[PDB]
Amino acid sequence: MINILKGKRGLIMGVANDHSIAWGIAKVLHSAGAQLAFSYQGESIGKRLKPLALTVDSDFMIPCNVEDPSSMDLLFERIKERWETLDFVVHSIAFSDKNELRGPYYNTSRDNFIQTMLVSCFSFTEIVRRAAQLMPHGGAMITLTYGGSMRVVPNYNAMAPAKSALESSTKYLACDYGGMNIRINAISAGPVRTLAGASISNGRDIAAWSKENSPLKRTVSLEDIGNSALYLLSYLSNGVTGEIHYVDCGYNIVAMPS
Amino acid sequence: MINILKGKRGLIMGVANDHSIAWGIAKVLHSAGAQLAFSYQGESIGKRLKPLALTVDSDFMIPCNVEDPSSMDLLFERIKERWETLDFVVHSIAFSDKNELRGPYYNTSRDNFIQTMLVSCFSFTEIVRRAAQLMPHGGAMITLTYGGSMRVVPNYNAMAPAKSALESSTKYLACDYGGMNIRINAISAGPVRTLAGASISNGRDIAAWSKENSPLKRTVSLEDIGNSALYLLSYLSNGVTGEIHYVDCGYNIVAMPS
Repeated sequence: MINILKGKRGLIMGVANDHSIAWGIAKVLHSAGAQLAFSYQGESIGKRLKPLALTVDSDFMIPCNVEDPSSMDLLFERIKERWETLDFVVHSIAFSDKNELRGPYYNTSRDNFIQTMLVSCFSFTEIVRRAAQLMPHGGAMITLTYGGSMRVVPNYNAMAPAKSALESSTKYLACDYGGMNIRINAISAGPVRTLAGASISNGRDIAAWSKENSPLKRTVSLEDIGNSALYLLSYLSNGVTGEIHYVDCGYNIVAMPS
Repeated sequence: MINILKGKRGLIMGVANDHSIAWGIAKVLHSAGAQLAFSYQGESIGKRLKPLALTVDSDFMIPCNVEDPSSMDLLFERIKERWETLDFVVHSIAFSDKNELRGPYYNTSRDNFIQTMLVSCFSFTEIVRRAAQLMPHGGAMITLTYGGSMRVVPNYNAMAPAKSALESSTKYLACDYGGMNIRINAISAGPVRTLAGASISNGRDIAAWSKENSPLKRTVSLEDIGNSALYLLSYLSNGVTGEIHYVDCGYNIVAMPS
């Protein structure tokens, strides 16, 4: 039905388990023809990733700590052992100390702010600038964000400035690389049920509120995000760059409950 | 004649010389009645600040390194020596490596990204959470930003995500402290003639373009910014918090030149 990534290959970052946004995206991209490589943040994740990657015809899995520039250098050296070029990158990496994603934003620690900034924001710049070197004929990349970046979500705390910075960087990178025909966009996802509850202390409440008050009366699925990614990483979105694209079932447009 | 800050006391951060945004602000707030305390970064700045502060009837000058939490604690102990409470805080503190405010954003270094984030963004959180302890009956604070945070200005580079993160944190802090009747807002200033060229490589060109293409055909003055600060820090803006307020002579509204 759709094979618009036939012959294409790319890197998926951020798979932790079968409920990860990065995994939902990977399944859709592979279904459209893409060959996939995966980073993984640790062995316990790597163990879950192996059987998943096999279901998308991949055994290309590379350990990487995105807080460490040398680790990211090594990631791309490993990619190049097999692939001279890349067509796309998916960056779906959200991290902060979850114990600080509770209570007022002002209690955010300097150390958590720095680490959250490096992992949730700057790692996209690090990854993009390495990957662009493998795109001599252009390509496309996405990162993931959330509307809590510039409207206030309780407990989201350190993740908010991080995601706002990430959105800003997405636009600057789109401008840096547009002349090379590399497009750079972000998906601003809504909360995904089950994932949300695991990701932050009030996640279940955030997802429930979002479902009850979105125009479509449902939360976004992993498959919806994957399909939006397929759009943003394929020729279908040839006219689109630097876009913060809401895939949140319309939640963002609602001013107050009906 | 204006005297709406009669009897009020406030902290001014970011005076480096008599062309600093923080200084234009200080002059306006003092003219409206405010008593001022000033932070200063380093001894040469201190020597410049002494005669300036005297012209606004202040000798209340306190050293502070906004990268050093211990130093910020000491700043507030020194304030508490004279003043049980504060009515307002002006945060006009921005820094990035000038060598990296040119060329593509993607060449931003990790260390510069981190330092720019800590100085230009997180220091506002550090300062606000200390200052709120001096505002038992409420008060008002502002920070300074620029529209390059979410629309791409050439060479603005690392400052862009930092300002975007700052704008995000402004809104989160406004929610944290609103229950205490502390209002927190940002002025998104346009470029100021002469300060602009001193601040960034192509600053003169940014200022000239903004002047030629703004609806008002002029650049914002230090006094304009100070008057807007006076609004945002006095009773006049009692209905305003979490606002990113553009004081850029309307430049932001223009889609393309006439």
